[PDB]
Amino acid sequence: AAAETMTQDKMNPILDAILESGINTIQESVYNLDSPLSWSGPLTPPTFLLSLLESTSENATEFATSFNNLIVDGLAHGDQTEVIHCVSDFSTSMATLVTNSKAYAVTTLPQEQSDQILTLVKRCAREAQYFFEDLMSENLNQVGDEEKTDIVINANVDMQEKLQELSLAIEPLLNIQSVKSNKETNPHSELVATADKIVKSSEHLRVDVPKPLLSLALMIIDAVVALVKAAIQCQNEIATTTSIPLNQFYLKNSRWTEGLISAAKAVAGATNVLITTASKLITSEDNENTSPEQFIVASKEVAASTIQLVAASRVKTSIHSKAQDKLEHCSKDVTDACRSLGNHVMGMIEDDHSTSQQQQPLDFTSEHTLKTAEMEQQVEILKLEQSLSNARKRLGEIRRHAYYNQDDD
Amino acid sequence: AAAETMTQDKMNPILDAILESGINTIQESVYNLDSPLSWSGPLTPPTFLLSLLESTSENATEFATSFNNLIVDGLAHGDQTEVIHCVSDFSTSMATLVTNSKAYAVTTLPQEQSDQILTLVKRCAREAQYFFEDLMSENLNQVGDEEKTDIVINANVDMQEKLQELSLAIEPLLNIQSVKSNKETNPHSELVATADKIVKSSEHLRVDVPKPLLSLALMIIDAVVALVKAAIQCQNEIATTTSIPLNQFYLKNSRWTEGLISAAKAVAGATNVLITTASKLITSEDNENTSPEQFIVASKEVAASTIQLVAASRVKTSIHSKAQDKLEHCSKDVTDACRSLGNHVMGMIEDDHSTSQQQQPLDFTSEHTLKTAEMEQQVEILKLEQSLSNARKRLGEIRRHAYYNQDDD
Repeated sequence: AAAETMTQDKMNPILDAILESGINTIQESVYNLDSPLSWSGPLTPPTFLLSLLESTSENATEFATSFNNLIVDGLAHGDQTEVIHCVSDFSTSMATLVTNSKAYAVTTLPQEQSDQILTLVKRCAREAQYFFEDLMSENLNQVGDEEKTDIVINANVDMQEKLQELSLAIEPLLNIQSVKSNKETNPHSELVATADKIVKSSEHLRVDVPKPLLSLALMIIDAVVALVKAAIQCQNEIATTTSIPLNQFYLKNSRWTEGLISAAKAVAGATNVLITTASKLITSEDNENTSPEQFIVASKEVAASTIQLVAASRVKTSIHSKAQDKLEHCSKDVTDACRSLGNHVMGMIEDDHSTSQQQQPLDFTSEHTLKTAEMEQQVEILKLEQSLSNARKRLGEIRRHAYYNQDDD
Repeated sequence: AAAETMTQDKMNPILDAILESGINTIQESVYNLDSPLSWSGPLTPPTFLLSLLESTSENATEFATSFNNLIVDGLAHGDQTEVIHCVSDFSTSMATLVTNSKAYAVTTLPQEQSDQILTLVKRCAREAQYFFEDLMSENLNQVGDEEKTDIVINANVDMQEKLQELSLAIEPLLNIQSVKSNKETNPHSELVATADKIVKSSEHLRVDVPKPLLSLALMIIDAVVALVKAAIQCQNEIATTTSIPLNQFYLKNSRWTEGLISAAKAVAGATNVLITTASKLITSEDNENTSPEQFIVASKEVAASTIQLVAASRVKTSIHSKAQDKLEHCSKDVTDACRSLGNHVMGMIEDDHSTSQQQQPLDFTSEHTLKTAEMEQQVEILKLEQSLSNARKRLGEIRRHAYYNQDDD
């Protein structure tokens, strides 16, 4: 029909521009990738990264779905706000996957295996560029009217093959510990239980005369429980935003579900090592033991795992939630508290080690000695990046080999 | 106006969705920022980062200009492709600034000074959110018709105050090699001269019988000159895209200009240290003295500086240039060659050091000892990240204290 064609023709250029802005939104992340100015990125876990592969597939299917609805309504006649949201969410989630999976691959795997994964992430990123590019309007303009949906579904299935082959490249990485605890128990109840696990452990921790360092630890713990009580309310607001029971929701999203439980168990476990450390700072009043670095480690471990809990709690909400806002603000309370505790103990260390951490002047009159001195210096920043990328995987094996005994312990 | 009113019910909501997709394009980078998982990254110079501050200001002024033109053509009736490009370019360049300036601050500065810069990058990012937020058309439904341009220009000037105060936070970081003077000599002629500096130095090296390790270095140098000759065509593609003379172009963009010259001098200087290492041929046929790590440093230094030259060559374009494509592809030739030379020399080292780089099993049958062994591990990845963040600035002070002499010599 006429108006269906004429209003579509006016909005086809803008749809081309939005799509090309989509390609650019991805392409700016690929420029970023192949620039090694980007360096040592996220210690992102595979459990989360599978929920990105899944939510990518869902958003790609939502982009296909909303494109099919817009094909039936005439490719730019109908209201694009849904497609522009779905493009913008698929493009932002794909661009977040492409970012994250490079960071993850390069920081975790041996040479051939890292090289192998990146090659396929690139093919997936290019195939997503082909998803917008094999449409635009230029490539589509002559193709039969419904038949465009076969380009959509073939581009979908080939992308989904690359996502499945990418999935089959990440699935072999999963940890064995979940095998003995496949259960219907749900993360909501684990958070509700986590509150009591902490509170029953910390009932001990309200003596009649406090100490400076201890009080900061209580400010953390008290903020962490407030954060967990926010996290209890987060899912409950999702259960009212969604139109279906918690069981009918949880029974599909298994890869997100395991991410949220592993996050809840990381906050429980993290806080338990904080509480287990703070116990030394109350169960003796006398200075029988000290361990400042252990606090800096442990405070950074609560600070890192609490950020994973927000991120793992984020993926399923649009932002306007007061439970999200309260969780985020409470995470700033935890962040600032860990920063304060950090600054305090760093202060106690550097009170002495201002003697140790000194430097000497660097000027020279003879040019040969400058052109040499930088070529001395660039070799030290090699040995002390290899050492860090070498020892950071020995942890990833202590994460596995002993923990398969920890399943039975 | 009439057509402005008739389009409002459909076309304001989509413009709101595009703007909110703009806020989200930024907000995804701020969620990224305040997730420390998006960790220590780009070593990028202030010279480049000022061209981002400038091109942000120009794109912000182009978002102002194109929205002012749209305010005259009818607030959502007119062809939005220009505004949607300018929003998409301001949003991608701002999001790239917010990313890069966090990376730069945390990698370079002391505690107070890094804390200080990030605080203001956040205020600038929020003020940009307030800019699109103030254009979320609920605000423009109550402000007087032309008077919206005062919200635009006040939001602009306050952002520009934050960008100027941010600029004044980065300008104190600049260096003597251009702080002494700007000149009329231009980068085009420095590239043209760079070709001859390299070719006249490398006329020596080509001899009747080659060697394996040397041939790879000639593949680099030959690719690097091809890359520099591509870079000569890059500016002609800019200068023919523009209507104005090279002098009328160069006399404005001084911060970009110094970025491109310092990049060209980095590719000349990088290649000259590679050619100086191949000039270890000059003394002898026999191995008088050599070392491998010098090549790994130097090949990574050509590989890093050549990526800066492409990036510094991107900013003033659109992607469809054959000179851009040729430069990028040639940079892949250089990248792959450096990777090949890397792999070769790494191979020569590990042929021996397979003796050194060995590991032992990590399993345990006592939970206390596992829970301890991971807490032994987490402190080593502290000592060997402080050491790296400590020594990486003892280089950055050699960029000045001795280098002011070499900048004059």
